[PDB]
Amino acid sequence: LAMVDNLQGDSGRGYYLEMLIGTPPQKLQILVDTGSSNFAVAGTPHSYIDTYFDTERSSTYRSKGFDVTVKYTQGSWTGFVGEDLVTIPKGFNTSFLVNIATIFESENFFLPGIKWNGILGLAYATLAKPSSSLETFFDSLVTQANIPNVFSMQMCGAGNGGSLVLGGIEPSLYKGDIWYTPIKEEWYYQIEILKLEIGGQSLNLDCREYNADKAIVDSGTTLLRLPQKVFDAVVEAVARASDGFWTGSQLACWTNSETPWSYFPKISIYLRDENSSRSFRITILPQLYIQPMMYECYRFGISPSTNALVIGATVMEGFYVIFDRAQKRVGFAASPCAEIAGAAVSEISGPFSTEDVASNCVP
Amino acid sequence: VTLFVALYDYEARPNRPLDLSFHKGEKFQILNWWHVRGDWWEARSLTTGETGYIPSNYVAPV
Repeated sequence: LAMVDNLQGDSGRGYYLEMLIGTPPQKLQILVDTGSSNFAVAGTPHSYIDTYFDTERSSTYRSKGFDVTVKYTQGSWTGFVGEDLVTIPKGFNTSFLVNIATIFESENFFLPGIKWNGILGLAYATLAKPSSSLETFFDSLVTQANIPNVFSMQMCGAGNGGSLVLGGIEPSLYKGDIWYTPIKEEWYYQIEILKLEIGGQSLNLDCREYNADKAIVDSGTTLLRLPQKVFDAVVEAVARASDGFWTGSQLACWTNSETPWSYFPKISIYLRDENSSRSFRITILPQLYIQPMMYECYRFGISPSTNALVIGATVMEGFYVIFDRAQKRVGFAASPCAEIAGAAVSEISGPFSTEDVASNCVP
Repeated sequence: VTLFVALYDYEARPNRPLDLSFHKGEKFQILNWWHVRGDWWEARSLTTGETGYIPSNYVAPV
């Protein structure tokens, strides 16, 4: 059994799902985040948010008697831990008792322009704060509804929204064969990265550096974040094939609507397939890494990171990502909605040899 | 494009603390394009010298 629910927003702002919480149900905008394991909502009125969840107005709310503080890359919050019923409008007819965190104090979490007022943690229990004992939204959903431990994502923000399938895969949301990469560490959605290619030419670095701290797939993060040692080599490689555009301090505008995508190369990521001896390739065209702002101005959609390598929403906008938690694997397939007016933005190919590639890349 | 010129006079709402209030013709410097999310950008006014969020539709490139 699977719940196919429509997602709102884009890669920039973040993909949000509509949720009804408590009795009477309160309609809230919840951001889908695969890089976290906590289902948190605003419990008090705040700046830049239209609505919040009032626990005192809900008759089904049960306070667990404690609160938790969760820190992010740029943001932090402290919220009351409890449990209430959550019903997804267009999805399942029945309501489910899940763990909920009601934010009372926050620092740089609710930012301007952001349409969501809540966060949906879809990663593994071990990451969930306070501890792994606090059941994640999906773990409670799998137990109560008896649905397969698999959830899939389809992002369509080319420049309507998206589709989040909770309980399996919908074959109409993809084209071709699904290429599966195994989850090495069951915390975030860590996948093994072996190589990186730029318009045919490949940079040389120890494959252990591609898995710096962890090489993850995150829906919450906008751009493709690369580690400090990796990011520098990518900048040098793209420049040879293509002023403060590369450092994110400036833009790049191209006059009379002529696309800069012809001048830019193709970025390819090599991921180890389920069969250890073979590996597939996920290619992203400049349409996904040279994002348009506001004849039109364009920004560089690649930023350095202090800790991990993050496969953001910009890369996920081109592929139909499957999060098969039941079989310890992450799926990738070509998406039909990932086309700017017919012209494709993503490319999936394989199988390829790992004979002259190191045995293990996860350090 | 490094700077952005204000097209219209904008008065930030009291319930919006990170929102910059600006006059028509004011120049801005967008801090980081990597942190840009939606129609609201965290810029720096060349007139006041303060850091805050500005609406993208209210500004034009230089």
